[PDB]
Amino acid sequence: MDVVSLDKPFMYFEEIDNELDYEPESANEVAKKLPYQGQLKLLLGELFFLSKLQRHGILDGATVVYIGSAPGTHIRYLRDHFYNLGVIIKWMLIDGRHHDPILNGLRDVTLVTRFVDEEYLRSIKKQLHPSKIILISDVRSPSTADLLSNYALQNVMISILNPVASSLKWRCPFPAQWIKDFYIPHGNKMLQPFAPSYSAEMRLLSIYTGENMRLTRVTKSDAVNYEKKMYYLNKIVRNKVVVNFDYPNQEYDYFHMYFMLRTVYCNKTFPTTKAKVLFLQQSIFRFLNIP
Ligand SMILES: Nc1ncnc2c1ncn2[C@@H]1O[C@H](CSCC[C@H](N)C(=O)O)[C@@H](O)[C@H]1O
Ligand SMILES: C[n+]1cn([C@@H]2O[C@H](CO)[C@@H](O)[C@H]2O)c2nc(N)[nH]c(=O)c21
Repeated sequence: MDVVSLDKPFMYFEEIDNELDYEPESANEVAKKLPYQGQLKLLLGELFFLSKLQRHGILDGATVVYIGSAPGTHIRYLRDHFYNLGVIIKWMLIDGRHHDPILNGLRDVTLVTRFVDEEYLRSIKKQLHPSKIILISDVRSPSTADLLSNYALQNVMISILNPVASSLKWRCPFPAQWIKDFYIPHGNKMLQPFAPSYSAEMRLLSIYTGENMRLTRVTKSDAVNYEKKMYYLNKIVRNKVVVNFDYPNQEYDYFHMYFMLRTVYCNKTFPTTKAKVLFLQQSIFRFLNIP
């Protein structure tokens, strides 16, 4: 068995302290180990992001515009969680594909069947006025050309919608398929437990102050670093059993999940953080139909 003792998990990309040369053979390895693993990955990250905004007092009264929201099964859990806490939020889910019917019939959630473009963003901005906007993007076209187009669209989402905060899908093009340098919003690179086994994807979390929008250039040398840091995390770290983590599941991803869930607010008062987390995890897995 692959045992180890850890203090905390890598919560952000910047904390990864080592790297490994990417082995193309990893692409053939088992990518997922749990049913609806993708919904779980998304739910944990967005719950983490949203609970942070609650902490800063920027969630209440906002309209969450989620682009690339379909099927969006996990979004029903998020909506219920904050709705039950007494937080007032309006949800606007936009995608060209159809959403999970469990999202229907809620006065606080609007479903839109449309593929967004710059022109549409303008029209919704005019209509959402004067509500504060929280942007969540999970759009998917891939090729480096596909990625660049998605990232360009994501920057336009921020420029046109002018959100108070945002969570953006972020995966750096692989160096071997580099095309040209580009810019992304400055923010924290939140790492994702339950991401596919060898995925280099993370979520860019940003909070906007004043009327400023700070961007950061991404170069091919940055791309090499992303590839090696993420490969080390995936090949080595995520395959660790944290034996000093007293929890029903000691695998790294559960240890990491624990640290994200401990930041979530609940109506029910618990005697220990461990108690709250086991409760939240149980609740989450039951909702998604994960054993
Ligand atoms: N311009 C665009 N506007 C809206 N949705 C888009 C888009 N381009 C791609 N997409 C959507 O991006 C989605 C990627 S999969 C998204 C999964 C979703 N976040 C969930 O929680 O289940 C697809 O449904 C796709 O239709
Ligand atoms: C996380 N990952 C997936 N692929 C994908 O796996 C295939 C075989 O190696 C590649 O062709 C690419 O799609 C990666 N490619 C590179 N160069 N680097 C990566 O970190 C990588």
